[PDB]
Amino acid sequence: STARPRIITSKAPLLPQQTTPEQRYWRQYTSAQLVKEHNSVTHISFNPQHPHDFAVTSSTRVQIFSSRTRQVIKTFSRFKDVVYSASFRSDGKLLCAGDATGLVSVYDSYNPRTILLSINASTHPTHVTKFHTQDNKILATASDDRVTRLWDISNAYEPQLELTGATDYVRTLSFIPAAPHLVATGSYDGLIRLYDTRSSGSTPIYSLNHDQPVENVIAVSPTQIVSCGGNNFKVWDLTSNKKLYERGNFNKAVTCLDYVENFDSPMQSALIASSLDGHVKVFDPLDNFQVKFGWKFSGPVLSCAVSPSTAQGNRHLVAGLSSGLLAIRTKKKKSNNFQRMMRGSEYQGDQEHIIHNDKVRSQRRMRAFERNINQFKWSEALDNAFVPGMAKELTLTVLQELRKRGKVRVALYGRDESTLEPLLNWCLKGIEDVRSASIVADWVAVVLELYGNTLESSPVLQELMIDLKTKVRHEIHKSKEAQRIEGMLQLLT
Amino acid sequence: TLRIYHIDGKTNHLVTSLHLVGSPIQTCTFYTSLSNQNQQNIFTAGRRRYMHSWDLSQTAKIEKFSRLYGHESTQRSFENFKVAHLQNSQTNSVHGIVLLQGNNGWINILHSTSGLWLMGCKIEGVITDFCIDYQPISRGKFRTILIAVNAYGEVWEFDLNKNGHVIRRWKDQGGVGITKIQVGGGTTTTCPALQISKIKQNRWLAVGSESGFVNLYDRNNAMTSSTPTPVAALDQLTTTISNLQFSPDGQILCMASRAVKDALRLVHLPSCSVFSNWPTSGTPLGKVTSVAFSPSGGLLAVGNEQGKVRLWKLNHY
Amino acid sequence: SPVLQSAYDPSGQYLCYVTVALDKQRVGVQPTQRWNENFLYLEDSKLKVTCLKWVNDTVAIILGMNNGEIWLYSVLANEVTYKFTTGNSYEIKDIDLMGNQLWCIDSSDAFYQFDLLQFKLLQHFRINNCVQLNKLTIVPAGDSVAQLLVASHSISLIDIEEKKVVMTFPGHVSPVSTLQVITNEFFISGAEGDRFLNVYDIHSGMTKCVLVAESDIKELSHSGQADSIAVTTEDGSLEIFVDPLVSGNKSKKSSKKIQIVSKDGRKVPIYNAFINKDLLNVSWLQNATMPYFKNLQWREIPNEYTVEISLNWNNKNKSADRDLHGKDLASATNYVEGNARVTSGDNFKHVTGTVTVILSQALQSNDHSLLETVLNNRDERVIRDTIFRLKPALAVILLERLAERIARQTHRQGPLNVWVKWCLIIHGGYLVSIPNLMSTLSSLHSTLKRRSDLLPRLLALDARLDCTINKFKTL
Amino acid sequence: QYKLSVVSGGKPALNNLSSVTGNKNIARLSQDQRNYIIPFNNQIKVYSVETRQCVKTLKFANNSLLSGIFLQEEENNESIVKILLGDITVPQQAHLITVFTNNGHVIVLNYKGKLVESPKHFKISLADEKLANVFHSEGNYRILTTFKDNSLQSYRLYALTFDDAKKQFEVAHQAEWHNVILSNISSNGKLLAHMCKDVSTKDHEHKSISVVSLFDDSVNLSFPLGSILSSQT
Amino acid sequence: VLSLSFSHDGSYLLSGGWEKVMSLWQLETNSQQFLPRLNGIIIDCQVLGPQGNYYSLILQMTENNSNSDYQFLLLNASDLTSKLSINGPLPVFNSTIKHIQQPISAMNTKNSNSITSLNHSKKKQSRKLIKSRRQDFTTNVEINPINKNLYFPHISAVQIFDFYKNEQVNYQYLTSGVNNSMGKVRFELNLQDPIITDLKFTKDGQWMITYEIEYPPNDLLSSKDLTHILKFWTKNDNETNWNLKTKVINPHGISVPITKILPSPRSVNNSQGCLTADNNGGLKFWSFDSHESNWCLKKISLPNFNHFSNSVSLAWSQDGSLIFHGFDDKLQILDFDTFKKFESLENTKTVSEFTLDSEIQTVKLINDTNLIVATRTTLNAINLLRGQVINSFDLYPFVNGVYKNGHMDRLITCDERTGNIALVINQQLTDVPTINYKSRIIIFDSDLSTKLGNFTHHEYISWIGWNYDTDFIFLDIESTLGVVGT
Repeated sequence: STARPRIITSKAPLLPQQTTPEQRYWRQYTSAQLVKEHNSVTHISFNPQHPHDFAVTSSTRVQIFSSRTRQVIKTFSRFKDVVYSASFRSDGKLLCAGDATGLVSVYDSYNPRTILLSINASTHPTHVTKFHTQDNKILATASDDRVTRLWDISNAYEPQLELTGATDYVRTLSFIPAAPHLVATGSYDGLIRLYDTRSSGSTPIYSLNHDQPVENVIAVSPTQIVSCGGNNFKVWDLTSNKKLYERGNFNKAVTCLDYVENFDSPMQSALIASSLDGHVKVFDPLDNFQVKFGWKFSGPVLSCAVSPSTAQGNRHLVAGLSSGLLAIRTKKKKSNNFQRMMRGSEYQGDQEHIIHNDKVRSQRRMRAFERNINQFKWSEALDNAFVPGMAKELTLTVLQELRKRGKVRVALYGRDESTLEPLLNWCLKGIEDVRSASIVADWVAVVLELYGNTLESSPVLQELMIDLKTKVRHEIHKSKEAQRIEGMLQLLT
Repeated sequence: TLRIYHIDGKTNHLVTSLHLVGSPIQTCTFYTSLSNQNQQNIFTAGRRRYMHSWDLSQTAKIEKFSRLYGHESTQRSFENFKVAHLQNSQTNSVHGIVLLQGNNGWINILHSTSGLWLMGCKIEGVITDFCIDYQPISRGKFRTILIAVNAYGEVWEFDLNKNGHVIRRWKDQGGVGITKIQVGGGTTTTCPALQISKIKQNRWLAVGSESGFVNLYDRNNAMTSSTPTPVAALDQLTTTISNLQFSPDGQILCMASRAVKDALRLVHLPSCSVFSNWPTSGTPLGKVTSVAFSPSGGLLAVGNEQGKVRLWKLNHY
Repeated sequence: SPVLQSAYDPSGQYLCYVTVALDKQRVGVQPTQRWNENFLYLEDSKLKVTCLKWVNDTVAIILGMNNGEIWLYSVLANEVTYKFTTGNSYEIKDIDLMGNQLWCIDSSDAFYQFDLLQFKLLQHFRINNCVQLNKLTIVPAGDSVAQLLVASHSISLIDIEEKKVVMTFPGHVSPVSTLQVITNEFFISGAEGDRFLNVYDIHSGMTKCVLVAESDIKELSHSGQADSIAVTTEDGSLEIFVDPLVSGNKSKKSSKKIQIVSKDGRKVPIYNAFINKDLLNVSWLQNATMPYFKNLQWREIPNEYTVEISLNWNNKNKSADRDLHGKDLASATNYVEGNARVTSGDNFKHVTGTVTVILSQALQSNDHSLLETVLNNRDERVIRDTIFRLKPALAVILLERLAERIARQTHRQGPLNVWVKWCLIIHGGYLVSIPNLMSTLSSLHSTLKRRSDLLPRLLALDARLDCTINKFKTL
Repeated sequence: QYKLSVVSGGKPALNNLSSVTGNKNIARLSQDQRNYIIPFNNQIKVYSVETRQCVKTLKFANNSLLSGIFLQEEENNESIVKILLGDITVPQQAHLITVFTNNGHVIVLNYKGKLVESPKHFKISLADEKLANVFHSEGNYRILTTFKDNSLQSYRLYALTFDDAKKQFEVAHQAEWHNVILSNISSNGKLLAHMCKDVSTKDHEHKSISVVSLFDDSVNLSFPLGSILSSQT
Repeated sequence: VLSLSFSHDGSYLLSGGWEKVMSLWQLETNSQQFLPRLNGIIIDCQVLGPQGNYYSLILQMTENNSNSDYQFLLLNASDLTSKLSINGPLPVFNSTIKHIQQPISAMNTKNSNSITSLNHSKKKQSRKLIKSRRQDFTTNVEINPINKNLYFPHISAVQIFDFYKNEQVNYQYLTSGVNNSMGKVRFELNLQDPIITDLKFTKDGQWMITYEIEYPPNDLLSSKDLTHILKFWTKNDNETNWNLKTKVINPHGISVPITKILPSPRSVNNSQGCLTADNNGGLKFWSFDSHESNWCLKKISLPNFNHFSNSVSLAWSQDGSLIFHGFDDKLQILDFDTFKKFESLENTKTVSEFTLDSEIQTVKLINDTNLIVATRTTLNAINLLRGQVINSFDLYPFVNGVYKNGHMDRLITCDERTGNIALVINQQLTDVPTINYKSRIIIFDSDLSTKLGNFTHHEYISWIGWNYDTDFIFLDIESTLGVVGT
């Protein structure tokens, strides 16, 4: 004795650009909310330790939003002019905000009304200010003065190192997670320089030429970096000191790139890159920085950020548009007498000598077509398949499986005109597909050879067949032209 | 859990401890056949639609009666069954039958060796209780009688030797809502037999019901009066009578209540005297919800709400 | 212990054990050489088995019971052969046998000598200066059964012919539990609740040694020439003393020790092991009453040993018919695809007002929104001028995208059927020049082949349609 | 250098030669419900019912008597007609098997151990007609044989007894029926039922069912399909 | 109605019909409880237990029109579960073997028989076996090497078996059919299930390659096209169920069969590739991908021949460089890198287009030295280093019109370690070629230098392969496996 085999769903040959689980994850990212801001937002940074929060720069204001709530948690507004940078520490408590006065204001999170350190950069406005990750108490800032400055909290009134050797408009600098001493820096000449802090510093260790202005430096791998500037972006390997790959897959000059690794995803490493159209594109270094996904927000995107790997909850992808917008997409994640008379249902048998069971799981709920096809009432199976609210692929499965199990004649014996109508309505809705033209041809020819003279007795089906003849002629026109192009395609071969 | 213990006076140990999953154990009953005397089945059911049969050493053999060959619509639960013998009376062969309650009056009778739906009898109203009486006709033939009882007080006596027919009825005097009917004095489910020649008739019939009342009749006059008078009307309990159990030789009837604690009473028969020197105020009983007797040794096991089965022995046997 | 009393046979092949069964003691002989379902229930719940002896010509056991009569019981025939009735309403406190002569201690402090070949009480006897006596043995002194030892917390060596106490060994505080004479002139006495076995020298009346155990003794046994003293221990243990009669030099410890545990972790107790020279038989209880046995070599076995037995502690009920999940063995399994990938044989893998600048920008940087918004156009002059002032490789990837979107929404292919011609019309030289046409354009070949495949069947359908519609036009 | 040897055998060799009887299960359960014995086309396989596996195989090529009788390399006529649990010769020995093939042979063999390589051979007398069915109540045996003198076969009923001499199998020549359409025997083994075309010759309807008792003369009834069937058919 | 069995009580009737259901009928209140699915129609029902504990029932497994594939089932009557199922091997012959009547039904189909149709079909099969010469009875049989498991490509199923203990171990369905979802009535017995023709394993043993064909129903519109379905399945050694990983529908386009399928060995891609070959002559080499968990169309040689013939085969040199292709009247040599002819720059007449006499039935290379090519009429044995022929044998006076195309390839195999083994079958006739057969297994070595052994068997032999213990396995018309070994 066996069980009943479940009804087997029809699967077409695969259509081009099929869904990978990586794209399944990028579409599992749902729930895109839009938040208005005063001017073009500049920099978004998540909290490293507990990633339930992230700060966004704004007009003379930094706004820390939550993740599980996506609401304004904190508003720093003690500034004079627009904040330039906002970066968290490696310990999730102290954030720095580069301003437009030439000073980076560094204070603790979760407390807006105090000022812990006012580190004065060069008089020219400090563009990018970042904490270290391996070290916990050192900062690096870059101004319009074309000099970068390494600062300590203890010496806040004089810089720890003054890193020089630049040309024009240093707008990015970053560090490498393997070496806490070698730093990378990009100005508006491309030409990412790589310096050492333990050494002198004014002269780098080595340069890597990016001709168009590099705008972001990204240490993805312990051996690789990203030149994110101009229309393209070049991913280099610094241990080989040469560009491993390059991607010019973008329309406008790029403005943002971030990286995420070792998190709940089928793609281990993901690289987001926003290029000033709403267009953020996801590549992956595992597949040599090849295109994996892309979103488009209408406003020109300025920033983008991902929730880190330790987000331990709802995963977030935020894009800041230069119209003053924040577009966040989130993949979301009886009495005592009665219990004393039935309190035995919670034992589960962890101690007893012999354990025996023969239970079966409650299976997936069979649908109406499945129950009627298993109960062999085949005409009503056809009706409950041809209800209006049921899909083309599902009724294709019903039609194919019923034509396989029984015959169309026994499926079509005792039909009248009010039940003849939805069959041919669905046929006129679906003759224009490749997937089901032969099967609808079989069924409509069988119903025709069965109901010749009821068709001549009924006039309301006559107008539906004349409607069929004008639509059955496009495969005589357009699909006939599909074969003609197939003929003149072999000419070029 | 089905816990099989070997029983002594000093060391009461585990022979087996089986556990079923998703299967509550509200009723469980041993069985050794009258034809085979070595089979040793265990029938077990709870608030579900399947009755387990465990046969009698590391791999346990557990069959499950889950389909009903006539109709599965009568009972939405298997939570109460009784086991009995049945001789075919055309062929001189005794096999095992099980009786199951349904909705209103349907008692289903199953051949237990194969889960066969043998018979079914419908008493009206709401089915409350039923029991098996044995009647030896001659040397080598006996017939079983289903003594079922409703709530209002009607007592139906069917015979199942042939196809299930109603021999007689009689009303219990009193018993507005009846919980337990129990016939004793001979071979019953609590005092099983080893051969057909050991089968005798019962003598007394007790009925224990929600007002604490146990009406005790004698069968020798009930069978000829057909509207009988109780030999005794015991009322020493004030709560629901939940356990009526006779002795294996017909001398003590115990009535026990699962509603209140320390709720066990012993009555000596035919003197119909409720005992005084036991149970005392210092008698550990708890909510008495299960009682059981020894076949020959004169022992009493009392299982309660806490999960304890305390053990006594009467010194005369 | 469910098994109350137990005794081995000489040559250690069988053991009789008596145990309560519903307050009725049953005797039962199990072999330990490799079940015996034979037993004897005691007809009274009052008279019980107290002292047990194995007697080697029908194999038998001899049981001093509560009634006061010795029961000689043949085990092959499984029957009480004889009842030696003593002349007192008392209890045979001890039993003893050597060939034909039998001695017994009755609880009236009474020696009784019986004869089996006579089936008769030879002599009743009582003696003074012995107020309690619960151990008895006769010395292996030959055919003379005289000068026998009795023991209850103080050992009295008392004669039979001279019928008087000869020697008085200081025994124990508690009465003597076991009193065994291994060889001549040396005998051992051990009390209950005692860890201290007293090896006594007879004729000097002294203490040769004292053997010690780590806890309370349960059962004693000895080998032939005192090479092994094996004591099963009340916690359940087997302590063996090898050659404990040789030379801080008075008290001697256990040589080796053997436990019995199970594979789950559960320890199985020990009761009444029997040893021979260089061979040991250990006993335990598998079920609540079922006795299991094992044989093991104590010389080769080290100082510490445990015996493991795989007990059914949490074994899953395995059945041959039912599979590991849901269904049975004869269930011929069906066909399931799950999320299986399907591919046809024509998909080759691993082998003036234009819109031109917008086509180039979108196909350099893919956006489906720009693609659909520029694909909404249908004017053939715009199609021609765009694909004329379009790049060749951009047109190649555009035609890839065109085949892709045609396959995704075939309903779009109407205005697209006139577009994809002009891609092959104007850049056709570059399409000849490319080396991998089918590789770059497997999708267009696939969809045009699929439509070409449908064409004859739908033409046949259209013929049947035309036939029938002309039929119901003419009538 | 190379030797061939038959290794595995399949088809259970059901009684396809009869094609009239509806109780074709040659395989039977033992007295103790522990072993199920199926005689294959090349062997006899006994399966212990609890462990589900083949507890014993009996290869006709491995035996010398079954090779010279069942495994003849020219004719495919002799297949196993019926197995019988108890011993025909001695009353109730335990682990014996009596095999009846198509042509009057009685092979007594031992299972539950080793096959003694000389099974007891007994040829029943009057083996002109072929053996079709064989059964028993206590003591007396009954044999239904198929005889041919309209492509229909007579059924000859004989009563078989033993224990006079070794080779002798005493027959009693119980009864005979001229032609049968569809014969079947009850599960008790005391009643059979058959048809005939003699009623197709005598009357309108093509058959009458006749039920015949075997070990007595109690149920000997005949009735037509004209009385059985309705008129819509 | 096929079976009726009464109970001892007289109130239960076990009924059995063509629909695969054994119905216990309760006679008093006129009820029933049944078993509706049991892998085939139910021939017999009977009671066994003295108290009525066991139901014994016999089944036909009607999916095989060629073989009546009996199945014995014991049944504990308590919970109605499958206990003690017993069945032999279930081959699918190409036609009926010896006097197998399809059972009695009402309407005469390709699966059922009427009564007058039973008599006329009995006369038809007797006169067919007497008059015809086409007696092939060829059975596709495979051996999974990683378990030495016998595999029978049953109709719409596979039967996994082991000949060591002679027990069927598995029966697996592989096609979206109605074998177990529904018992068939006559008008759907006319709707026969899809036939799984080819079952091979890759030499890794973990990948099972299958080819089946789907039949649309009669009196319909697309009843002319047959659907060719190739499938790739996977199983482990602790698990005996194959799980389908990849499906491929219509390889080499629609309505084009892929009738020859040859797996790859371990040397090229750890045996994760297959080569499919049509009547067209095109060769498609599919391969399992690295990053992605399916197979793909790696290599294609696509001509388009206007003529079609099933007389094709292909062999594979063990180092993976060249492919032999047996076309009708033509032997082809293919490179692996570019799928063209073997262009040799030395030009020593070892050309890629060889002419032969008749339709090639098999091409088997015993090593990279000797190539045995057996046509429809002649067998030959050539060398590969030198293009000179060595051996040849007349296969015409025994195989004249006996076999169709591909069957000699599915029959004659070659062990990689001892040599070649061929078969011949003749009939023993007594004054009408009588139905009793007689076969001969002949063993040669080293391009038929000598006959290592000629062994005459007294009956028919339907298939020969070699179990990977270097021991050859041959079958009978009765479901019997024998081993020729050392």
